Formats: sequence, C-alpha cells, structure tokens
Amino acid sequence: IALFGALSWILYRADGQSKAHEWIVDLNLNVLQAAWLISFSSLIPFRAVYFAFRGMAPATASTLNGLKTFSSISL
Amino acid sequence: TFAQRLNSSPAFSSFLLKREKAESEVPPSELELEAAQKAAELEDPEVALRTL
Amino acid sequence: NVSANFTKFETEQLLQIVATFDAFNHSSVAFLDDVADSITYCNHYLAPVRAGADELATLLTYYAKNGHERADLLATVARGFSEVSLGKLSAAQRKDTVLSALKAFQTFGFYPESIEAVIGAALVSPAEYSAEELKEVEAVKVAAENALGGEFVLIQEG
Amino acid sequence: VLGEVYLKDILRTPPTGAIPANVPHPFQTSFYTYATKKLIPRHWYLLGGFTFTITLYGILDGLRDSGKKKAYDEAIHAGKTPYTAGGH
Amino acid sequence: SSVRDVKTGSLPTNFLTGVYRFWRSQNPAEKPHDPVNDRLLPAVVDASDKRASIGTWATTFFCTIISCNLLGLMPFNEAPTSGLGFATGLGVSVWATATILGLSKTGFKFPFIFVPLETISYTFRAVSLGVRLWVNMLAGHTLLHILTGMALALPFSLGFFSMVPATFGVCCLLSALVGLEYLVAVLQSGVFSILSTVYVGEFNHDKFIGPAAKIVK
Amino acid sequence: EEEELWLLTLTQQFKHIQKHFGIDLPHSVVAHMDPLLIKKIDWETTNALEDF
Amino acid sequence: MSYSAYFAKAGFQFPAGLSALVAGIVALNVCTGRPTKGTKEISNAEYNATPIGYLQSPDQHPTAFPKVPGMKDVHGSPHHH
Amino acid sequence: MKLLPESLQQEAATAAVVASWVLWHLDTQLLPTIMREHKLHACWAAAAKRYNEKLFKLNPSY
Amino acid sequence: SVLAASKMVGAGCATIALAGVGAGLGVMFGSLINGAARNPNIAKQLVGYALLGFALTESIALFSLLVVFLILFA
Amino acid sequence: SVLAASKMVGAGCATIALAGVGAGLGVMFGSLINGAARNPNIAKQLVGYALLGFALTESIALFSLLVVFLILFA
Amino acid sequence: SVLAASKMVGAGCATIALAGVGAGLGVMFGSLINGAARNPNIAKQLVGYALLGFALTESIALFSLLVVFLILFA
Amino acid sequence: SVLAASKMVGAGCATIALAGVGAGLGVMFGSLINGAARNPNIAKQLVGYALLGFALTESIALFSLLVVFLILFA
Amino acid sequence: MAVTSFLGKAFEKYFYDFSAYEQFGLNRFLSSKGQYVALRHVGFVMVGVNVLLAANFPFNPPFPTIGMCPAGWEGTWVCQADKAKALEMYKEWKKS
Ligand SMILES: [Zn+2]
Repeated sequence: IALFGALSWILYRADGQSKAHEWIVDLNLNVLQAAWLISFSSLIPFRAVYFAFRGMAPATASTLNGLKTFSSISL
Repeated sequence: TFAQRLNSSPAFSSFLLKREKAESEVPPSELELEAAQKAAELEDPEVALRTL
Repeated sequence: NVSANFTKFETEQLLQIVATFDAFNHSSVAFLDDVADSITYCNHYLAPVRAGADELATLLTYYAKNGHERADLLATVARGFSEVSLGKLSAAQRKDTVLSALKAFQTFGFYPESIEAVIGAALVSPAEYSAEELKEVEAVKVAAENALGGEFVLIQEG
Repeated sequence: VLGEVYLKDILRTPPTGAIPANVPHPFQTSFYTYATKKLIPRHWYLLGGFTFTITLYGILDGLRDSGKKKAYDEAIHAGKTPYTAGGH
Repeated sequence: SSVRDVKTGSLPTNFLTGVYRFWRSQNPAEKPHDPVNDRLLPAVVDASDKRASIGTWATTFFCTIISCNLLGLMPFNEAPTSGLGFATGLGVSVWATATILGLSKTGFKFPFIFVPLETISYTFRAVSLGVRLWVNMLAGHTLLHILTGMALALPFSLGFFSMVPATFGVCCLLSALVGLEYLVAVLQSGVFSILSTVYVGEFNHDKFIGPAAKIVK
Repeated sequence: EEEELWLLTLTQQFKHIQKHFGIDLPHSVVAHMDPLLIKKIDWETTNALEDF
Repeated sequence: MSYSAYFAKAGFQFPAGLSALVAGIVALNVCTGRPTKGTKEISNAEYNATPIGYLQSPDQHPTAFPKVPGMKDVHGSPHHH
Repeated sequence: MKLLPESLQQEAATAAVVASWVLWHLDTQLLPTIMREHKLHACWAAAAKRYNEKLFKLNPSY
Repeated sequence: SVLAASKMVGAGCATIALAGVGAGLGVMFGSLINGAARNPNIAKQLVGYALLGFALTESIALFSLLVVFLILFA
Repeated sequence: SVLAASKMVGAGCATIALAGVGAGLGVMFGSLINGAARNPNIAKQLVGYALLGFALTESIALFSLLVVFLILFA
Repeated sequence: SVLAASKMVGAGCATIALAGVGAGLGVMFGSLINGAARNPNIAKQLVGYALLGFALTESIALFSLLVVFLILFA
Repeated sequence: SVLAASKMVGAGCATIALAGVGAGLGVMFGSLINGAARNPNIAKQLVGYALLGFALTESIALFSLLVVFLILFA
Repeated sequence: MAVTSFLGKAFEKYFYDFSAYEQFGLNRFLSSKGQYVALRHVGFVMVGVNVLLAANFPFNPPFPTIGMCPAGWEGTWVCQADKAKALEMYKEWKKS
C-alpha cells in the first residue's frame, strides 16, 4: 500500500506538474532535488550519524549501570 | 563484545549500514576483549565448576 | 481478588476500595498487607501526591482502626499530605481530614517530616477547631516536635 | 524456601517459550483516557490556539468573500464583465 | 487492541529522545529554596502540573514543520509550509497558545498609552512567527523557479551539448541554492520552535506552593 | 538456598537486560521481565510527569 | 544469540494512527462546502440541456506537455454571447 | 502566482489537523516508548548505589 | 498600465531594505567569528545565539519581501 | 489610476526604512554574541536584554509597516 | 511600452540591495581574518563559521536577485 | 525609444550596488592589515583567507554585473 | 525466483561495490572523492536538464529566454514572445 500509494502520488504530482504553466522548470526542479537526494547517499557518514544519534539519547549514550555481582551473590 | 553485539543487531543489517562495523567507531578495550574470551571459555558450565 | 493480583491495582483504585472497606468494618491481615504492599512497592511513589488528602486519611484511619502497623505504607501515604492537597479541600473537609490524619499518626506513633503540613493546616486557621480538638492537635504537635527534633514554627509570606 | 509464588507478577525471567505481546500504555489503549487524562488537562491551550486560528481565518474568509461579492455586484451593476475571459 | 513491538535503542527513538530533551531543556524548572525531599515533593509535582508542556508543544511544532519543510525538497513535491494559510496558521496558533496560557494565569482577564503600544508589539508576534517561516519557504521555492528558467534557457538557446562551461557554472549555482534550501528548511523549523518556547515561557511562570510550616531543626 | 531463587532471578533478569538493552531488546521482553517498573514508568507518562 | 530475526519477522508498518491523519486531510479537502475549483453549480435543467464539450471550460483542461504555454486540451462552448 | 489560497480556513484547519495528529502521536505512541527506554536506564543509573547497598545489606551470603 | 509600471518601480524601490539587513547580518556573523575566537569553549552555545539572532534579523528582510509581494501580486 | 500608482511607489519607498532596522538588529545580536563570549556566566541575562532590545527596535519597523499599509490600503 | 521601461527601472533599483550584503560579507570576512590572527589554533573552525555565515548572508543576497528576476523577466 | 532610455537608467541604478561591495572589500583588507600587524607569523595564511573572502564578495559583484548585462543587452 | 530480493541485492551491489571513481580510474584527473561527488552531482543536473529539453523540442518555452533562439527558429513559432501569436503560428506550423 505504501509503495503503490507513493508511486500513485508521484505519478499524480508529475501529471499535475506537466499540466502546470511553468511545466518544464517544474520537471527540472525534480531533477535538481533528486540530485541532492543522490548526493546525500554519497556524502553523509551514516555510521558516524548512527553513533551520534546513539549519543543523543542517554539510554544509548552509556552502559546500564545497575546491579553489581558482589551485591546479589548467593554463596 | 558490545561492538560484536552491535554488528549482530538489526541496525547494522539495514541498507545504509551493511558494510560498516561498530569497532571502527569505538573499538573494544583490551579488558573487553579478554573478558569476551573469558566468558566464551566459561560458557561451558562444567568448565566453570572445575575452574571454581 | 485484591489479595490475589495486588500488583495490578493502582493507588487510586486501592484508595476507593479501602474507602469502601472502611465504611464497613471489613478487613483481613492478608488484605491489609497486600494493599500496603501494592501502594508502597507495586505503585509509583508519587501516587499519593495525586490522591487527595481525604482518601489518604480514610486509608490511614482504616489502618489505625484495624491496628495494622506498616511504617513503609505510612511513609508512602504521608507524602500525599502537603499544602497543595490540603489546600484543595473545603474548610470542613480539611478539618475532618486533619483530625483523621493526626489521630492515625498519633495512634501509630509515626511522625514524618510531612506531618507538619497536616499540623499547620490546623494552626493557620484555628477558628474552625474546638478547644478539645486544638488540644488533640497540640498533643500531636508536641509529639512531632519531640520526634522530628525541633520546634514547630509557621512560615509567613516573606 | 522462597518459592516461585513470591515472585509471581513482581519479577520475571527472560522468556523461554515465546516473546509476549507488548504491554500497551493506557493512552495507546483508548483515546478517552488520553483525552481526559492528558489532552484536555494539559494541551487545551494548544487546542484553544488552533480553535482561535480556525475561527479567525473563517472571519478573514468571510471578509474576503464579502469584498469579492461587493466588487462582483458593482461590476454587474455597471454593465461590464466582472471577470476577464482570456485566450484559450 | 494489540500494540506493536519496539526495539530498544532504535535510531528514531534516540533522535526523538534528543529532540524532546532539547525542547524540554529550553524552559528549565526553577530550583526551590528548600531542599527537595518528601516534604517538598508535592510542591515539585504541583509545580510541574502548573508548568505548560512546552517540551511536547515545541517537539510537535518542530517535527511537523521540519517534515513539511523537508517535503518541499523531495521531488514532485512542494512544502505545505509554503502555503500562506498553513504556516501563518501555525504561527497564529503558537501566539494564541501563549496568549491563552497567559490569560488563564490571570484569571481569564484581558489586560498610560504604553499598553496599546505594547499590545501592538506583542500582537505582531502572531504575524512575525508565521510570516517568517512562510516567507522563507515561499522565497526559496520562488527563487529556485526563477533560477531554473534561466538555467533551462542557457541550453535551450545555445545547444544541448554545445555550451559546457556556462551551463556547468549555472547548474553549480542552482545546486548550491538547493543545498541552501535544505539548510533553510532545518533552520526555520528550529527557529519556529525556539521562538515558540520563548513566547510561551514568558507566561510559564507560576507560584510555588512551598511549606507553610516546618520543624526548624 | 533459602532465598536463592529471588537473588538468582535478579541476577539473570538484569544480565539479560544489560546484555541486550541498547542493542536489540524488544519492549515486550522488558515489560515481561519487569512489569511493575513499566507500570511505574507508565504512571509518569499518564500523569504528565514524563520529564520528572 | 540475538533478537534480530524477531524484528526482521515484522514487516513494514505505518505510524499507528495514520489512517486518522489521512482521513482528516481528505475530509478537509473533499468536505469544503464550496464547489470544486473552476466549476460552478448550475441548475439541473441547464446541466441536462448542454452537451459534454460545451459544459467543459477550456481553462480547466490544460495540455499535458504544451508546445506553447497556454495550450488547452478542449475548446468549450463556441456558442456564447 | 497568487499569495492567498482558495480558503485560508481550509489551510489553517489542515495545519491544525496535522499538528494535532503529531501531538497525539507524540504523546501517545512516541513518548511512552521513549520514556520506557529512558526511564529504565535512568532509574537503574540513579538507583545503582542505593540498590546495591540495600541488596548488600540484605544478602546473608558474606 | 501605469499601475503595473508603478508596481515594478515600487517593488524595485521596495527591496532596498535587504541591503541594510545584509550589512547587519554580516556584522552579526563576523562577531560570531570574533566571539568564537575569544572564547571557543562556549562556541557551540554562541552559534545558537547567532542562529537566533539571524532568525529575528531575517524577519526584517521578509517583511520587506512580503511588501514586494503585496506590491507585485496583490 | 495615478493615485493607486503612487500608492505602489510610496509603499515601496516607505519600506526602505527596514534597512536600518535590520542593520541595528544585526549590530545588537552581534554585540550579544560578543558579550556572551566576554561573560558567559550571565549570558542568559544578556539574552533577556537582547529580547528587550529587539522588542524596542522592531516597533520602529511597525512604524514603517503601519505607514506602508496606510499607503497601500488606505 | 511603459511597462517594459518601468521593468528596466525597477530591476535596476532592486539591485542596490546587493551593496549592503557585499558590505556585510566584507565585514564578516574581515572579522574572519581578525579572529584567525587572534587565535590560529581554531582558525579552520572559524572558516567554517564564515562559510555558514556566508551561506545565510547569500540567502538575503539571492532574495534581492529574486525580485530582480521577478521584475525583469516576470 | 523609452525602452532603451530606461535600460540606461536601470543599468545605472544596478551599477550603484558596487559601492557596498567596494566598502566591504576595503573593510576586509583593512582587517587584513590589522590582523597581520597583530600576528605576522601566520600573516601569509591570513592573506589566503583575505583572497578567499575577496572571491566570495566578488560573487556579489558578479551578480550585480550580471543584472547590468540583463538590463543592458537583454 | 523472487523479484524484490534480486532487486535489493542488485541495488546493493550497484550502490556499494560499483564505483566509477576507481573503475574508470578517475583519481588521476580529479583530486579527491568528494570532488568527484560534487562533479557527478552537477553532471547529473546537466544531463537531466539536457534530456528534458532534448526530450521534447521544438517548443515555445515558458521560461524567459534572454533574447536568444536555438539558431534554427529565428521567428518561426519557437522564439515568439507573445503567447497567442506563438500558438497560432504553432498551428500553421503543425498543419505542415
Ligand atoms: Zn515548484
């Protein structure tokens, strides 16, 4: 449903962009935006971005500091 | 190790992180590597009973 | 049912249940321990803060009438008594709640740091209190002064 | 000994049989609990702001429609076309 | 009636945790005079009850505005924010939220010629908060459309594969413009939510019902 | 072994949580293992104390 | 081991209340009260009287990839005052 | 190019619907999950010392 | 078409304010460089102020451009 | 006619007064960055003055914009 | 006729906004030089700030160009 | 023709924008001299930044000259 | 047998393994990889605008020409500035 709705939205928006008055600059704006979506796949350091987002949350920034072994031992 | 567990996580199976390894961002310490080796050695419970 | 799955019950539900069980004289030892365990350990420690001091005073008089002493539950439901929760009440209801809470705290011999917000609620406005009720409040006030380790003053606006 | 009945709903081990269902929050369960517990007591200022902006923009649409209908009325009373036809 | 399962430590959970903690940190709670303990805990809880949820509101506005602003940069797509009614409705909504909070603090009472001048100076926040973000989104799309036409004209009147350096230069300029539009999308979402936090934090202040009676030692 | 079940279940539950937490632990396994902690956490989100 | 296969089991899933969002946006775009942009509410006798091409205005049917800016697909109502 | 839309109230109501859905989804679906992870980690990190001292005092194994 | 002629003249005279807002914005960003050079330990704080400052400064440009739109396409 | 033409011309001339307002906002926020780099421990307090200064500068922009609509829509 | 003439006049008058953004960029890059002289150990970082400032200042510059191309061609 | 006459006036008004470019350029080069005087050891490096800043400011001048072209010969 | 599995694996092999910065040996002509990414970005834009313009042409452009034609249509029906005149000239050009 998501892929077919995205394709139907892309086709409907490209159709309406074709019907529009400045149609060729619409279809070239699509190229100018797809170029940046291409270049973001090449530029962004996704491992460093992943670990930066891991540092954004305190639940993933540190290890769990909780129960220690010497307290809950049972001899 | 924590880096090996991150490599086996779903997040490093996703498309933008297929070829990445978590050791390259933060490598495990010498204590963490020797403790992973020690825990793999103690995963046999009979070996843990004999060692203790 | 309450004693079977006491961990599932929330504090507001237990306060309504204990109010009904206090209207009648119905109590077991196991039911009292399970309600106190559920309010103390199984529930959030700020759940008496969202309660309203009349419900907590009903629970305190319930445990005082049945003689069940649980100092952890007393330290939990003493948190709900403050200037805020007693200020939410009307004047007659605040007088009744202060008398019930002070009588229960004197019965248990337990004087927390938050008893003074009860005692102050009787001493900021002592016009509604009779002479024997003021003697009761002053008895609990002297007892709390001896337990907490100092003398009881009122704080003004500044 | 300390049996398993003391640990019944307090403390559990990691699952060996199957992974259970996720326990819902009370807000995920019902919209009534979200609406009466958090949406109205906490976010009624934001809802009043949205109500004010929709009311105000309805007022502005009313003013625009009144001005447009006035221009249309004097245009058809003057005998001229209110709208330019254009070229197709 | 069954909810979905969530992995702990997912990237959207971590991103939204950082974003929420940011917009919550914009309006910090005041330290009381007394030390915080069980005597002071209902005062702290009631102080949190009287404080408006500007962290949730600012996270809401940040997420919706950065989503629409980044929708403007996907292909075959314009931003909803570049519409006048959308962005200025969000702006008037934040201004009315701050005003409704401040009015409810003063007992629902509306507020020596300094008072109409300060009234106009405060009322212009409703215009400025929406017109800034809406104008920035509208200007960026309009600038790209005008710039794209000039770039299209260069290879339309100089051959498709006959003028390489000037077409390369003007497409470098257009590509740098779209990168600037990415930066402006992120920046204007952050700016809208920061000004939202300061406008509502003007009225977030309330009375701390502390202890009226105490044991002194 | 009078109380070894309670100590050992605390050790095992925290070892599983700490082993899997930021990496791949589902929320359902957490709410299974510690249901009362999830209940006390849900009380804060319910009563608008999620930033307490 | 790990819970990776457990999360790979569940497919793509929408945000939890997205149907309410799409329902609200669609109900705002179709329940307007005013007629559709370009069209005019005419009488039923006039609607049954005119043919299809005369009822369609040329401004509402622009050419898909127009060679000249302003080309319209249909030419409506040559019979006019 | 027109500045004003066909209805300002329709666009304002669209903005209100989108932002109110983001508010409900944030408060209902996102913030419970976020606070489950965050408050688990934060409760353990805040109670590690008191918890281990209390459990050390309860433990008769030493 | 003297009205449309004055519309073009009025919009071209209307965008003079972008000069003053650009001079001010360059002053503010040069001071951001200066303040980062004085005290870089709080530099990531200062950039935030700079963005906020740029924010409000940018608004004076947009109230210019809005008038241009109110001259051109109203 | 010529009157509405002059309304467009005078509105474009009247919104030139936002140039110095943008320049002054830039100078003020640049000074805010410099003063926060100079004394960060009072930095939040300085931001208050900045907002206060902002609230007394953009009013001048209001006195331009109130004229502009008075040239346009009156 | 008159409209194309006023389009030339207005597109010329809209260009003078580029003067103030040139002055602002010059002030910002001169402050980059001063801050690089005062603290070279963070100098590369300051260049990044300059480029960031450049980007935002260029937006105002491009805004002026927008009106030129909204008058000259549109 | 009045079109070519207005092209002359519009090209003059577009040429006015070179003033602030020259002013910011002079400010940047004066700050180059001042930063080399405060710190000569890195001075050639500062000249690099100066040329960098110069080039970016020339972009604005380029844009202004572009507009003169689009008034004069288009 | 499945289509989306092969599509995912093929796009992975094209995204990660296939690199025309080393396959064509572009490290001699270009300095670094980021320079290649910038030039491939601008080359993508150039090829896209030329494919669009080249795709459907000859047409009267809605974008403002700077007084320059395609060198084969001085005043036919492509360089016309008035749009209705260009439309009727397109009609008498389409009848041919
Ligand atoms: Zn567009």
